[PDB]
Amino acid sequence: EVVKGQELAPGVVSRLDGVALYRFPRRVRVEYVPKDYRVQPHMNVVVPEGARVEAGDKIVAAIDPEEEVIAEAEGVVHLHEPASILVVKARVYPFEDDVEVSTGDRVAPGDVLADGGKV
Repeated sequence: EVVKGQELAPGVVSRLDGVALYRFPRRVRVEYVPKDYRVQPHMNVVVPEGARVEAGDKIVAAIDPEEEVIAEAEGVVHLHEPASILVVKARVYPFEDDVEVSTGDRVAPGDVLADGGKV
């Protein structure tokens, strides 16, 4: 949750409020009861932000089935070097169930987005 005029980084500052999603991860740190990987232009993550990993769970995939970020001993997502961060006056609705709404439809306050009738 980024605030208006906040320092997204020591180089640029936001103009509006709302959520500011990040673009590309150049580096991703992990935490074990902690190493760190390095993503490349052709590689991309498949796991959300700040999520715990299992013993063997695919983290950051790529075009090469070899040399990939594989799971380990209880990790945690901690992105570090984003490519860009565009902000949007949108609201965050965390869902853990099923998604009913289609990506490309206008909704109004009240209408159920997902999770049966929670979110």
